Amino acid sequence: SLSPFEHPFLSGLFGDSEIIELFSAKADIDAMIRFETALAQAEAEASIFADDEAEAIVSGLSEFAADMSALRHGVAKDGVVVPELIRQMRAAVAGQAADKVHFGATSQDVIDTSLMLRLKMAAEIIATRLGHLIDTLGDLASRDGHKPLTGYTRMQAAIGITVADRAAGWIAPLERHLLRLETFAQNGFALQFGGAAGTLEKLGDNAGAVRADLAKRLGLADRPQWHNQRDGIAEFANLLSLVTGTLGKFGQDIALMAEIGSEIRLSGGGHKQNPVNAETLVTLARFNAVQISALHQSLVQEQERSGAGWMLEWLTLPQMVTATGTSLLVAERLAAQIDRLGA
Amino acid sequence: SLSPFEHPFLSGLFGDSEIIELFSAKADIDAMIRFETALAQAEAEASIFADDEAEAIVSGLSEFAADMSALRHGVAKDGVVVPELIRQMRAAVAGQAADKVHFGATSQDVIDTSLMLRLKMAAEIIATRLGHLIDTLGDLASRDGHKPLTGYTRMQAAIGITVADRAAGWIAPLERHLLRLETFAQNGFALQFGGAAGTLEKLGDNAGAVRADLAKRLGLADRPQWHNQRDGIAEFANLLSLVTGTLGKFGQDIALMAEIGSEIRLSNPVNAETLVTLARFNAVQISALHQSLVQEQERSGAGWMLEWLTLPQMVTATGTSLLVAERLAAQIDRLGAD
Amino acid sequence: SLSPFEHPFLSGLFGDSEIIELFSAKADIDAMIRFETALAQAEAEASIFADDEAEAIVSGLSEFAADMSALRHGVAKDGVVVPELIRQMRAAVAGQAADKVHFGATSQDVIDTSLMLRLKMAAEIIATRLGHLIDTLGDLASRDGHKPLTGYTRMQAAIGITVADRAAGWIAPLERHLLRLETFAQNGFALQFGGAAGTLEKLGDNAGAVRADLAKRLGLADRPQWHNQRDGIAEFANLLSLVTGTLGKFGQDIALMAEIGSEIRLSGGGKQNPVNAETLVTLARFNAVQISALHQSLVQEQERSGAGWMLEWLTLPQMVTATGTSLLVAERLAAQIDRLGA
Amino acid sequence: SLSPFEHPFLSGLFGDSEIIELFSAKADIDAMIRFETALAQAEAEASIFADDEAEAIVSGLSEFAADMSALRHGVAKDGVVVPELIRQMRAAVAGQAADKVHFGATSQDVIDTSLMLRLKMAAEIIATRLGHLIDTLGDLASRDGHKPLTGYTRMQAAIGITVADRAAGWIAPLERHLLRLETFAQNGFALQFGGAAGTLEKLGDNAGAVRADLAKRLGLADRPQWHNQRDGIAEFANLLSLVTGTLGKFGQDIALMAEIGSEIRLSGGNPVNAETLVTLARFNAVQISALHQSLVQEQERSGAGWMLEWLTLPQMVTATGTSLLVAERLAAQIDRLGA
Ligand SMILES: [Cl-]
Ligand SMILES: [Cl-]
Ligand SMILES: [Cl-]
Repeated sequence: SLSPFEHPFLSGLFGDSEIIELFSAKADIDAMIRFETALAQAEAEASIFADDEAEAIVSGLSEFAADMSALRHGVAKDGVVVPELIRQMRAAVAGQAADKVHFGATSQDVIDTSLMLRLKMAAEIIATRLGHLIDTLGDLASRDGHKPLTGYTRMQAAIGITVADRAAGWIAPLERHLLRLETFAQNGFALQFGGAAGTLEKLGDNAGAVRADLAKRLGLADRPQWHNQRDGIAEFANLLSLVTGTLGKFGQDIALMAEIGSEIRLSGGGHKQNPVNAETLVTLARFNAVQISALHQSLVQEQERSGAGWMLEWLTLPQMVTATGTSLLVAERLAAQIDRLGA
Repeated sequence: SLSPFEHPFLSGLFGDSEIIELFSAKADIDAMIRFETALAQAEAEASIFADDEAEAIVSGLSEFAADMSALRHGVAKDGVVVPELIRQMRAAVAGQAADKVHFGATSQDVIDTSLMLRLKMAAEIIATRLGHLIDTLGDLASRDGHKPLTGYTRMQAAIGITVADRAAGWIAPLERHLLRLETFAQNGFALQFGGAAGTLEKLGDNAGAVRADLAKRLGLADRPQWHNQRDGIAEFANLLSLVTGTLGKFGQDIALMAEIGSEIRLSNPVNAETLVTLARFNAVQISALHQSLVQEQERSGAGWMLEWLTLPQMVTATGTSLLVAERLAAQIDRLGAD
Repeated sequence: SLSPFEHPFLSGLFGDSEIIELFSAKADIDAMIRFETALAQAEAEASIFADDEAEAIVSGLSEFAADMSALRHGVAKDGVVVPELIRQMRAAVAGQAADKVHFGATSQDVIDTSLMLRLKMAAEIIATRLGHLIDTLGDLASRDGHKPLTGYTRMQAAIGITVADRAAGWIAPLERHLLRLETFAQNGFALQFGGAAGTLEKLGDNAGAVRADLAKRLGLADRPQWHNQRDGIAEFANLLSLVTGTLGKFGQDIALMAEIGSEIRLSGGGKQNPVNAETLVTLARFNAVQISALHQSLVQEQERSGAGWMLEWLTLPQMVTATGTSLLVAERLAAQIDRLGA
Repeated sequence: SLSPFEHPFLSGLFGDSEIIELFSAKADIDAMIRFETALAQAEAEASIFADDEAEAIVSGLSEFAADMSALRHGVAKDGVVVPELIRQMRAAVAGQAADKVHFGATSQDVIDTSLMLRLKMAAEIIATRLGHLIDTLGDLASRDGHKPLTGYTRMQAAIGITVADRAAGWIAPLERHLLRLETFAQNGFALQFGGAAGTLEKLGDNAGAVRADLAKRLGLADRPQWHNQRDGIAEFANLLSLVTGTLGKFGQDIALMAEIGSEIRLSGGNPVNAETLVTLARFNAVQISALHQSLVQEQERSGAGWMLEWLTLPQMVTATGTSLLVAERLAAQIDRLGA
């Protein structure tokens, strides 16, 4: 496979099944079933059609099963999944409430909302891991903290510090990242619902009521459509890379200390002690410091909708969040190997 | 010169002398003067030395202009300005208070504080012009926004919208970036005060007091030393690219509108293209301040210096873009069909 | 899945199973086996051990089946496939010939050489499609080259041009890229044979002779080891982004021509979105981001750097894949263009 | 100033006045003058107009000085220097021969040609220096390359290698870049001459011959216009970065041998140069992406793509100039390698 993150043997190191299944094709589809189920619900709520009309759709989709073979033909002809998906969803709905699934929505609405739902789940996992790592890193500090360390400034031997002083550089920003993450989790995971041209034209002055209700049913923030406004994505991608950068600084520190060898002991048995995990921390930092540029180039999205900037997001964002989760997984592993800090 | 922002003729497009003066040698020097004046006052307040010793530093460095040749030759000897700067700074203070300048401080303290101080002025200017352009664009939205527009999704003509619909996409994210900038400027501009190896080993228990009071006097946040913690710099740089990126979308919309040419009137759209340019510039440059997150040990020259090479041009590109978008808005005689 | 190239549905636009198969574990292992077979042959040729011992290493590996699950645990602990891979390869060899596999070689030697063998097969596929695309675009440029276009400069109408005039900007850079690819293929796909810390300390004075034999046997180039020297990788990745940039320039032109919609006729019934056209711009921008990672990994410190080296693992296959997809997508695009010009 | 390469104090570390001089406004205006001079001559020679007219243009421009203030104003008005420049250049020329200056040519023709003119001189200084450094690192190696080193693989102590071993990862990639720059310098620096939309439509049938002669006088390659074909720039940008990236590897190693401090010795008055090389390497590795994002230049001219090269490329060549200067300072400090 292309990415080490999913590779049959390289995921020995780079793996993260938990994060990666959020970006599985079944996970994506299931959120698009949840979008189309809630949209009918919200429209019945806001008097666009009746309730036994919405129930007809809701239990049609109940258990819907996608034909992955025809969906792939769907992105062949269309560039996009949703025409084919909707086409099958309608065939899954008895009567002529079938005509009314997807009403008022566009392909970007459902795709980006799906993305948002799963980014939300992904950030929860990341936060929990971040909290747990801060604690792990704190446990090291409370064990070895008063022990002396030789300072190193601009690649030279500096005056003596302590273990807790150097470890303040590992823990303190991770703590700030956890704060940034939880601030973002309030507003950031948003309903995408703009319709064909971003004006919700199939709903008139009922657009507001539908958007609010559909957002509530999906556990997502209500803000008006953001088809070309990719700031939120970019901002998110920045904290994903913020996390990898700090962890990479910690990895580089651990590797350096191992090469000098006098003030760290690593473990594995009860022996080569290659700081592979430490090195992999640097690699993941550098990867995400590259990928963040994709997400920023993708702020320039012309007109009402832009495939060129939107697809660059598809190419790159999932690997950024996976870089972040794997860096958390790898750092937690490196810390378990650190048996002594200090002289 | 290498950069079109500062270039003797290319500045007619890319210039922004107001944001650039903030990165001059003189504005850096003056901010470093404000660091050591105030550091002396903070330590006098703390009771480390006396009080006429601080008063000597404060007024000794009141008329201070530095020999730049020697400064350059000092970074040519050291890699870093401050050991020579401090030498001249010491020669202007009479008596034993000359010994006390820079006490407890390192080079990274004075360099990073100076930067934060000038970045804060930079961010105010930026915040103002951003607030202004929201009003300028909002004006065009209420002047012209009743008018029909051919909508365009994925490079094909779609259903009709109005000017007010498309204007929303330019305005709304800018009001988000004002909000993001105002959130950041509460305490994103920090004092750097760590000492040689980030432990303020010269101050003892008094480290706490001095650091709070030195931050107080400079209008900077009191966050514990962040020599190898550059998370906030990267966050700040992200904001800088957020604005350029939104204005780049706006430049792109105006360029496409000019090319089709039946739903805009402009008084050829050089300004619109430059918005796309500056957007992609900063979108590249954001990478540099993320590769500089990996700052090894207690001080990395490698990571730190990459910030000297990239950060000003991020801020200037945001400044300039804010200037250029305003010139573009003034060019717009009409949005919408006839 | 994570990349759209490999994704269960999105592959229907971003997919390229032919190029991607060259990055699958099965094809990677098969290159590694190939390296280890030829290594054994080359040492016994310079007479480091016996021939029917090397011949035991040949035929032992001929039926070899990897424990995929144990290979995984192998990089979990070691960080690299090879110590375990070699351990499974010794299980595949009967007799004291099993002591002689991977003699003189290091972990990076097998990995980098395995990549080089595979990059060679990708580049021959890329170069093949490139030449055919130039030929297809050349047929667009002959059908409609006489018809006039409105010139556009700096997002404004300029003077009249012809279709041939604007087609030259799609075709001429591709012909130059084809030439760049053929040139690179002569030396650029090297052997990696350095040993534990680059100097082939096991081999002694048989160093150069064995490396030459190993290079000839595997159809790669006889250069000294380049554990910490990644300039050829960077130079190749630049080529990958050069192709995508130009095809991006192509796809953007077609996208505008479709928006204005008077000087083009696109076909099928796929509305009528220029999806393939936009995709071309996307892939161009992708590789244009990625190329910087390959450049960040030029700084590989000391005798071997895990940090620099693993960054290449993360990013490089997606560069070759994007370039390969770009050629497919451009080919599909041009097959939808029925008329350029008024 | 915005960049440390030009900075009143920081250029004590990052300065290259000799590379930076090629990017000055004066040295640019000089190049563009040469373009219009050579254009008029090439047009007289291809019989587009008469000798007497071409000579009036030559002698007008021979004592021509530019109004910088009005040029500044001119790009504020037009987005580009040339219209004002050409307007100023017509005033230098007497008679109706003034109408002929700039004939057939467009703003990008004179701008990109000028870039190409100065980049060729950048690349000659860079090649020369690169050859000289290759020598210094070789003098360094054969002085000390019998002395053993502790090898280091993936940040752990490995077996014994010698000083010459490690130095091959320094010298052998720089020798390949010298060859790459040599190769590029043959037909890599190209005359840009296409006209309003790239079709040289003013020149009719004489286009090839005007262009060939225009290219010959300016010492640049004759090739068809590349107003939207920026792969020559991209390739040159790759070369720049390749150089700084190898020098970055060199610096990183030197700093690690400095930190360990047992298998090196530095005459100092430590490893600032060593870290600077790493800085310039990760800088160029950043910038290379802009030049690659600039490959997408739409239609017959794209201001947005084109002006990204304006922002980034002068600093890439300067970083490559400075990295070379900086490695040469560092190499002059190393008195011993090995135990
Ligand atoms: Cl220091
Ligand atoms: Cl901070
Ligand atoms: Cl190893």
